[PDB]
Amino acid sequence: ATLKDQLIYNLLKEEQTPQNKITVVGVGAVGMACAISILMKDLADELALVDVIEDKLKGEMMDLQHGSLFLRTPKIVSGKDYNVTANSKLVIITAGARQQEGESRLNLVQRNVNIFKFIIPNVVKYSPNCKLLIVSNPVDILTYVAWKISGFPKNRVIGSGCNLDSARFRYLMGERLGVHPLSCHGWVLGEHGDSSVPVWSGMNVAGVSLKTLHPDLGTDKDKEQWKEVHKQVVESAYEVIKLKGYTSWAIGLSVADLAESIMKNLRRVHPVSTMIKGLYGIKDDVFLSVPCILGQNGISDLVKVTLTSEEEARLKKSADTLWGIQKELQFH
Amino acid sequence: ATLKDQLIYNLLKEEQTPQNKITVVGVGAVGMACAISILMKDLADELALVDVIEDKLKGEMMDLQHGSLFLRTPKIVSGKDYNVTANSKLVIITAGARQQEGESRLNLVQRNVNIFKFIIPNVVKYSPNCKLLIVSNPVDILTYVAWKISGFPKNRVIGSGCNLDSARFRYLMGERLGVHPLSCHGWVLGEHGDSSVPVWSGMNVAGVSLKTLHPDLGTDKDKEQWKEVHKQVVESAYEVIKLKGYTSWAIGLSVADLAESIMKNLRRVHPVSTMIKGLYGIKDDVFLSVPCILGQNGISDLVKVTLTSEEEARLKKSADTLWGIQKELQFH
Amino acid sequence: ATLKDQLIYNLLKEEQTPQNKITVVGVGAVGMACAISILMKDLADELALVDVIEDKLKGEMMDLQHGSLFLRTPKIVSGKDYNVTANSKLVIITAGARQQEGESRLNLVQRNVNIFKFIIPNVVKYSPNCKLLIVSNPVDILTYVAWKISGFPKNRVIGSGCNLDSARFRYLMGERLGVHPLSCHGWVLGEHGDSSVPVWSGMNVAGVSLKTLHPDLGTDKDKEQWKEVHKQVVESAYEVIKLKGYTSWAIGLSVADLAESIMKNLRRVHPVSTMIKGLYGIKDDVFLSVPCILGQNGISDLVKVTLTSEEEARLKKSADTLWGIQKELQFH
Amino acid sequence: ATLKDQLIYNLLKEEQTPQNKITVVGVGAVGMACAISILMKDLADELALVDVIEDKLKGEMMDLQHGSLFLRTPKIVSGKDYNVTANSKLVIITAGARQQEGESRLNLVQRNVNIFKFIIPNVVKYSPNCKLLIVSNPVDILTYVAWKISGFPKNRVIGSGCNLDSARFRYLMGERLGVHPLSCHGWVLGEHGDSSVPVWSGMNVAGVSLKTLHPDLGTDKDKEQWKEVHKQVVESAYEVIKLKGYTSWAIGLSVADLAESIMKNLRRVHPVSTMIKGLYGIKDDVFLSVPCILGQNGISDLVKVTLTSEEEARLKKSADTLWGIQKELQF
Ligand SMILES: COc1ncc(-c2ccc3c(Nc4cccc(C(=O)O)c4)c(S(N)(=O)=O)cnc3c2)c(OC)n1
Ligand SMILES: COc1ncc(-c2ccc3c(Nc4cccc(C(=O)O)c4)c(S(N)(=O)=O)cnc3c2)c(OC)n1
Ligand SMILES: COc1ncc(-c2ccc3c(Nc4cccc(C(=O)O)c4)c(S(N)(=O)=O)cnc3c2)c(OC)n1
Ligand SMILES: COc1ncc(-c2ccc3c(Nc4cccc(C(=O)O)c4)c(S(N)(=O)=O)cnc3c2)c(OC)n1
Repeated sequence: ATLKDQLIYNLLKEEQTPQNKITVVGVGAVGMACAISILMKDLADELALVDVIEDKLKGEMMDLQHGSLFLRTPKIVSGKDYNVTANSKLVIITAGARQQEGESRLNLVQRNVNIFKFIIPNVVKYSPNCKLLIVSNPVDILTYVAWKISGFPKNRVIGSGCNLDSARFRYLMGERLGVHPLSCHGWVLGEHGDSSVPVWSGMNVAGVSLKTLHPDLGTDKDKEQWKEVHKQVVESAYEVIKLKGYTSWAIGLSVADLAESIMKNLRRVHPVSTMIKGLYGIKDDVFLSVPCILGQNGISDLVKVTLTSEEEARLKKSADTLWGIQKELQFH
Repeated sequence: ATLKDQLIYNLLKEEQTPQNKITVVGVGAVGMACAISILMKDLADELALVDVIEDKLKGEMMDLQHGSLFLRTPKIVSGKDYNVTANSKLVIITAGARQQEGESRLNLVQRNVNIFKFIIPNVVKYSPNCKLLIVSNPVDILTYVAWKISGFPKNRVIGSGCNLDSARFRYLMGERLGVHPLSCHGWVLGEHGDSSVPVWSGMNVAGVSLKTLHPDLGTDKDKEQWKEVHKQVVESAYEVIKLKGYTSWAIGLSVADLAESIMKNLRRVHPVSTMIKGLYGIKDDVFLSVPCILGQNGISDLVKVTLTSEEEARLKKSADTLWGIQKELQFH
Repeated sequence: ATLKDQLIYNLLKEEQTPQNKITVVGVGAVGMACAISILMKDLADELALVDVIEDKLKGEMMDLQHGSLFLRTPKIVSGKDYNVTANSKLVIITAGARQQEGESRLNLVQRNVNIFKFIIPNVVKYSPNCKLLIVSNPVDILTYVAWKISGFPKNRVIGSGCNLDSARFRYLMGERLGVHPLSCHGWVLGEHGDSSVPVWSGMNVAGVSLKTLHPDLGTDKDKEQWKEVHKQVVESAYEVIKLKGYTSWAIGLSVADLAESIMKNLRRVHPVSTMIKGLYGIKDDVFLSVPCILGQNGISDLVKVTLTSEEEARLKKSADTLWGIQKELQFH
Repeated sequence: ATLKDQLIYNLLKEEQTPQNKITVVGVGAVGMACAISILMKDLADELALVDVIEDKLKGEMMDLQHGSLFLRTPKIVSGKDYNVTANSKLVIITAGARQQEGESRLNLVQRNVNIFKFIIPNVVKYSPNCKLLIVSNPVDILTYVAWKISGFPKNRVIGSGCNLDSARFRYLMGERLGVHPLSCHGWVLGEHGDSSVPVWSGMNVAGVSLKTLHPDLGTDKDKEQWKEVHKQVVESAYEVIKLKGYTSWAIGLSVADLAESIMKNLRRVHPVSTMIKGLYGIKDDVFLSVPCILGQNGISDLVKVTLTSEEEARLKKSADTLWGIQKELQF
């Protein structure tokens, strides 16, 4: 006469093939920041955590599990084996190779490719219809890798791209103008990293172009040196790592926001990393960050931003560089 | 004129006194997990971080700031100087001594005393009307310590106590019964730790006493061994720490929940650590966890839970140990 | 081409199929209150409204649409035709007959049945796998009716039952005690309306039985007349209606809560109207409120509250009243 | 020993002012839509309702209170007496007179003046440091009227103005583009209603300007007739009132949104009605919607939009019009 049976009359066996499942792969600082941000935004009804560090994984699962009372996400699960990711709508990849000391860039990427050779086909094995959000760096290359390896079409392979950079850019713009980042508008596009392009033309508060008001905006002869806002944006992770060891919170919140649009089919515009063969004269299979319309089918549409000859040329060289690295990769 | 000034006409520069300020002291895993939990429950319009480790501190402030666009808490600040804590409604203390192994428990607590000797007066100096929430372990003792130093009335010196213990209990009650923990009710009370008391009489679902349904509940002769549920509660922070190195997420979510009741004046009942001289035949100046009505002035009232003789003894022995340590502390 | 085509490049013209769609039938005060509350708890990616009064339905739909910028439900539709309700996960029925002075209680029910005879098969035509949440009054009878007409299994046909009854009961308990209704616990069960049963035995705060503490709780020799609290609960709708005309807000919030559990698979326990044939010595196909576990499959399990024979007699009496009314109803 | 004696040990009370109190005046559809939206965005620890029908008031207070368990706002109060409003941080005024069939524009705003002479003094009496948010129409004038009667600094007297007009604009712009309104940007400014101004130059998505991409946009010759997006915004309340009797939900959300900025000090930029004597030729004490920075002190700063001479003219004509009415008023 077990106590559960005395208390509760069961009415229904049925399995629970879950309806709004998100999986996070990799439980480091970035991964778990993505996890807590997702849980606290009530975006998913089952969350799956996957890593190879078995004891650390289990710790992070239990710790979240213990906060269940303060959450609205009834099922939290974890494991090294990818069957715990089955039927995910969205799979967020934070996993990668850790940096070796004298290691060439290619080699770092190659070793990420070797890891993705194992992860990605396990992810598609269990969630054939999911969306892949790649966070792992270098993100515009690793999004190409997940694309190639998965074979998913381009709308369901998304890189976190410059989504965060644009966030930092707005924060900083805000703190100059004394106005909330929500009301300060501006776009960092192209390659996530040192070569990202701050589109000055597009910066506005309430539709009032900063570029028109201050024509020297973004340039050398700019006496307010607004390019330092960009320099800050690019330097930002470095300085944060220099200070606290890693970064986590910002990238967590940023990925949670991309998930919001996807999981709730919002059709919001985010600058994320997407295939752009065809656009800006770029002829290579290369992912770059461009404002995209995000929804239940991933990237459904993208926004053709008017770019200058100068800004177009930046994007083209980012692609040249990326391809140069991408064509020395080994997938077999 | 500047760009700022061609774009924005200022009507009044005028001083901000902040209106719902929360300060968090100590930016290790526990402290930051409280800070992210609070940012995401929009409980505060200003969040101040304080620690002595300046690199870590600036790093965390910058990282949170960088996700501002995704938050509705417009000012985040930090510093080693408690002037940044000014006019806080609530001050959460996670700071403490690093354990030294060898160390007697007494000496460990005395070093915490000496830290609080510096911290607590600075806090009250800058936010004389705040509520203090102590999270630092050993929490039932350190809440007494903060009270004796602050000279605040007991209603505004609150230990996080068995709030999380009780959430763990309910999560576990939950996975056994197949019901969300929000709907599983049971209270861990008394000393936060080994000696905590699981009040079986109070364990219910939909107001059905489990103890009346299965009288063996919480006894050696219990066939379903529900006593193991309490054992898992007692040992979770050990099991999680052993597995992932620290604990953070559950405590953060837990402490944000206390902060919600305080900041929004809800007068909900949480089991937190407070002065119980008088209750359950306790004669000494001891804090322990009892269900308390939390609101804008902190603890307004406490619930007189009926305990068995056995439970009342467990609790009294608890206060006797707590007093055995406290009577050996050095304040002046 | 056009502006849209110049701005936005399209990767993908899109299947549709909304993933978390909710339909509200009837756009009176109760329906719109349910709708606004659902929209503000970010529970659905598509909201569909259905009434017979065309101008009203379109005006409300437009009004909601114009707040789209402050919400997160990208698609809001309406129509006379149930084709706007396709692929709903939850269809919430508020529709019913307007009372006519001097009409018997039976003819009122029948007229409601003639409506359901049109509505229910349309709801299943287009959402064969939805859950039905009936709100229309009399709720326990009209739940049975929807159950019969739909042919759905019983787990997927739910009446709002004594859900709000117990909210009001908790609110009142709260005023008396000085404590948020969240921390006061009490269940009103059975037939929604004059014969509902306040289960004194289960009333607690912090898991302390008010009944044990105050043995006369709920009797006529009760010095504190706690019996009045239930009478307040039973009579509140009348009293609000008398003051403002209808009730709307509290019912809407109570419906949004039940959707939250269903749409998010929470498995929280709510006192809702379900089929209790086989309990409390009841052999008739009858629906009454009893505490139920709500999830993505609707009512998966239910709680067996222990009732005193007085309490058990009221449920049995209601089961006879209801059936003697139901056996007279006309459908097939 | 009561039950309460047996169950609750009580501690020495300390006193309690409410910390984030919002008052809403007038509990027709618009008042209550504002009330439920504020309740559901956890913006206050206390909500006060005030009107003149005691029955409707007590009913809406009870019906709300009954859903307390599902909310995080622990005190809801109502009454004809303005002391239920004491210590409000923000007072939202939806009260006013319905224009009657045979009634001029001058007598309407004069009746509203007289009603405001009763309400506003009472509001400042019990809550002298509040921000007033005027929602009542004709709003750009009544905002001016609240200002005059309260004697508040211009920063604490805010009119809802084109905050909803802009949101409707963005919804409609959204429908055409297949993009959510959050990501669609366009601003409606000036006198609320038929004479509002849609700033076509500022319309964008991800910072790509629509007017540069499609120079006819908003002119008549425009083959896609984008001008009708604004015309729709102008005739939306009319079209909805026609269809359901009134407008409530949209305005309610719009107002909560302004309330979120004020109550949480966000310094977000909302097109709201403010005293813009000094800009655009305007040399009169007139309130029109400009984009404004809203925080805890109300309107701290404002954005100087670059306007066409034609857009400038519409504002200036509005300002004349309004002063032409305000000068006949008597306080
Ligand atoms: C043959 O089966 C197979 N199993 C696991 C993996 C594999 C490897 C690394 C992973 C990997 N990272 C990892 C593991 C070990 C060393 C290093 C390093 O710094 O070089 C990096 C992760 S991660 N980043 O922890 O989420 C998650 N999953 C991983 C899975 C694999 O890939 C090469 N192949
Ligand atoms: C009166 O001068 C004075 N100033 C600061 C402190 C003082 C000491 C430790 C603090 C202290 N902790 C502490 C001490 C020693 C080592 C470590 C560590 O993390 O490794 C940490 C903290 S905190 N928040 O835990 O980081 C915060 N504030 C502190 C302040 C003090 O107490 C000794 N006395
Ligand atoms: C088979 O054809 C058919 N079409 C529509 C209806 C029908 C009737 C009332 C509805 C009905 N109520 C209604 C309509 C007209 C009069 C009255 C009254 O009793 O005063 C009540 C609703 S409603 N407003 O959403 O509750 C929604 N849908 C309804 C649909 C129907 O019902 C018998 N049958
Ligand atoms: C001098 O005493 C005095 N008491 C109340 C009022 C007064 C008037 C209208 C109010 C008023 N409007 C109102 C009241 C009665 C009738 C009508 C109508 O046009 O049919 C309009 C409201 S309101 N709009 O309901 O929130 C709220 N409070 C009001 C208060 C007053 O104004 C002249 N003067």
